[PDB]
Amino acid sequence: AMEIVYDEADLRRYFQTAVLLDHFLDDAVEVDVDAICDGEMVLIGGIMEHIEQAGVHSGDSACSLPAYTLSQEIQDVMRQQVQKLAFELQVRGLMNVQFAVKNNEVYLIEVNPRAARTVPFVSKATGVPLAKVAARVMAGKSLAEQGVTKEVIPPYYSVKEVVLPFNKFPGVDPLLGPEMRSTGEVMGVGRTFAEAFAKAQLGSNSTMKKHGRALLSVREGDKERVVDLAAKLLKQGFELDATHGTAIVLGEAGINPRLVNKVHEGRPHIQDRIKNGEYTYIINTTSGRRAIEDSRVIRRSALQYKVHYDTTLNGGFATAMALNADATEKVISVQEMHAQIK
Amino acid sequence: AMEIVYDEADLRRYFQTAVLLDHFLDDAVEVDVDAICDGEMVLIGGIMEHIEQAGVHSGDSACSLPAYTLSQEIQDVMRQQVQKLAFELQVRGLMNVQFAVKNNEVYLIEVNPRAARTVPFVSKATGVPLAKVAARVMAGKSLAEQGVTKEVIPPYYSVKEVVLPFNKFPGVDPLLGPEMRSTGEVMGVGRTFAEAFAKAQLGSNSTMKKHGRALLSVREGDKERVVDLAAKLLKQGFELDATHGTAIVLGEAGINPRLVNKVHEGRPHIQDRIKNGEYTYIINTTSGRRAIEDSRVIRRSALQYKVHYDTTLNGGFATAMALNADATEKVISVQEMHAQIK
Ligand SMILES: Nc1ncnc2c1ncn2[C@@H]1O[C@H](COP(=O)(O)OP(=O)(O)O)[C@@H](O)[C@H]1O
Ligand SMILES: Nc1ncnc2c1ncn2[C@@H]1O[C@H](COP(=O)(O)OP(=O)(O)O)[C@@H](O)[C@H]1O
Ligand SMILES: NCCC[C@H](N)C(=O)O
Ligand SMILES: NCCC[C@H](N)C(=O)O
Ligand SMILES: [Cl-]
Ligand SMILES: [K+]
Ligand SMILES: [K+]
Ligand SMILES: [K+]
Ligand SMILES: [K+]
Ligand SMILES: [Mn+2]
Ligand SMILES: [Mn+2]
Repeated sequence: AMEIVYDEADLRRYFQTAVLLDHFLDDAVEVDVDAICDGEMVLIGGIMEHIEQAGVHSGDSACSLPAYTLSQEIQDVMRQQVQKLAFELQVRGLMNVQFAVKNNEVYLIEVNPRAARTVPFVSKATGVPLAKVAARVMAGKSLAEQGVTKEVIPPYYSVKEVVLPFNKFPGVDPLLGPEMRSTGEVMGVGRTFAEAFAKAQLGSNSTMKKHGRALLSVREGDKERVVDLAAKLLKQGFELDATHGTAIVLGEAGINPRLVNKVHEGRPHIQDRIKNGEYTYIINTTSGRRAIEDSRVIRRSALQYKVHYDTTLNGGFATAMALNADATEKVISVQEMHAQIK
Repeated sequence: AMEIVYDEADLRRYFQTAVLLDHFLDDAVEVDVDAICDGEMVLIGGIMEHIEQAGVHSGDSACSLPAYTLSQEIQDVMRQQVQKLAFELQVRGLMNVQFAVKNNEVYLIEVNPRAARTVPFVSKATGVPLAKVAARVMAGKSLAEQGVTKEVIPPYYSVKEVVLPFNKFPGVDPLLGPEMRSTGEVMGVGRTFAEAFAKAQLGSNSTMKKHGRALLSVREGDKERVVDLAAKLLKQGFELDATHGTAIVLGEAGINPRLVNKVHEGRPHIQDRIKNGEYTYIINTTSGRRAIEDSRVIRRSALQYKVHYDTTLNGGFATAMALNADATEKVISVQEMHAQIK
């Protein structure tokens, strides 16, 4: 298990239902780092920046190699910490290090001193067979002896997206969190981030469309960045609907979405609107046990009626960017990809 | 003392703070008819169609001479009805009748076998000193004898608007009802109902503007018709704001107003905006002792801030028609007016 308590009252509440305690790094970028240590040196296999923020398990987060928003400066910091950790822990073969970047500061989430699930994706994206290398290291052949001593940074973007099994258990609230529920993943290769993400989104079987009406229903903390996402959808040709508070926020910024009723507010409401095929896209972010349990019907209908939905603002942005790409425009083979690697 | 009750609950509730019970003719057109009978015949002095529906006391209703929406067919029955009354009642001199028109049916409200407060208006509009005629009649000189026998229909529209003393008494909810509160009245003469109403409106000291932002917040029964008014305002160049329910309705119709918060909903709310002179027009309609008490702050606020406001949808429609006209375009003397009559 894993849960995120927001306030004192939430604490006891949880406790009632319910021990390590940890400050939840809100509004942080999650990063994964795969590396090999031979006792002599440390090789960075790959720095992957997650699309979904810290708080959504990495196994359920889409990610990019290379990072699409992290500064080189901060990545360099993560690279140095990985090395510090590698040598100190006595790693010999693979390791994976997870961070959270909040306010230009690097925080450590955890160290997995072994092969991590991102190893295949990184190998594919970079042309380096990490498990083959780390296995030789473990058996006794150094990285220097193998001629694998420099971190590779591909000339293209590699985006990994996941597939979740919620459709198999419709009674479950289809939302992301600190616990992993995904079964698999796909990879998208693009000239740009938008291009890789688009191919990854499509590969994951997304029903995302390039037109239609979008439903925006976000949490307080997102209300501010929503405006921009709303502008983006607008410039794309989407029409918009929104719930009360979200509408309030848009209006104030000059955006007037068409108001939609909350299930308790009356009719018609979102469920009806979703059930009746009015939307081609949904962005609904929530925060707090109670608020979640309450918004459960949005997510559930969206999944039922096959409407593409994002449950993170970060995901919404990414989806928005891909709107600008065409995943069927161009294709590349793995051999070509690896040949482009200088 | 007169009040309107809506349900069982409502009735006792009254009874508490609290006898004739009368069906309430909801969504009906109120009409006033002034006439003279001499036992021999009946002369129709004037048929005035109120702008505010039945439920808004005659003395506080703006009215039109001649009717501005009413059918000839309907007028004729009223006309017939009056007569019948004039005789049965044995009326000799002046009389006034008030009808209500629901679903093309004419209901009888009250008959006043004397001179009504409308007489001077009618007299000025039509050119006939109803007062003297009736006087001559009362003193033995028949309509026939006098040479006044056929109902006069003017060639221009005459609109009567009233003035309320609410500003002298602020603790008062400046809202209309079955009880008269006005002190005086003004007259507007025009080629079109719109032009007459525009003059009457200006004449009544209205602060209505020809631009800015409107605030719409109407009751359920009105929610339907409001769309058309919204559209009209829209055509005139106004920007719109609406409270939730109203914003929904509008949206369902293609109109996305800017969503605003009621007072208990958040900040800023309507009071805040009114207070900041955010609006140039407000349309607020309400049903229920509760909805009314609850909306009180809207009206007091508007009154206090000098924003023109309508408390009836019919009123709003008229305000809107008037936006088409220009009260200062043409001036006409009473002498001239009377000269045009055939
Ligand atoms: N302090 C924290 N702040 C923010 N997010 C965190 C924090 N600790 C854990 N998480 C989130 O929870 C997920 C799982 O935590 P982790 O320690 O890596 O568990 P696991 O062993 O299942 O991999 C992370 O991938 C991350 O999104
Ligand atoms: N049955 C009714 N249905 C709807 N409105 C009514 C009804 N009876 C009266 N009214 C409204 O209340 C007002 C007052 O009624 P009325 O009997 O004419 O009172 P008053 O003696 O003050 O002139 C009317 O001018 C009208 O707007
Ligand atoms: N990478 C996780 C899958 C994203 C899913 N559309 C969601 O936003 O919940
Ligand atoms: N004819 C009565 C005055 C109208 C006022 N604006 C109101 O609608 O309450
Ligand atoms: Cl299930
Ligand atoms: K994450
Ligand atoms: K772990
Ligand atoms: K009336
Ligand atoms: K009376
Ligand atoms: Mn982990
Ligand atoms: Mn009356």
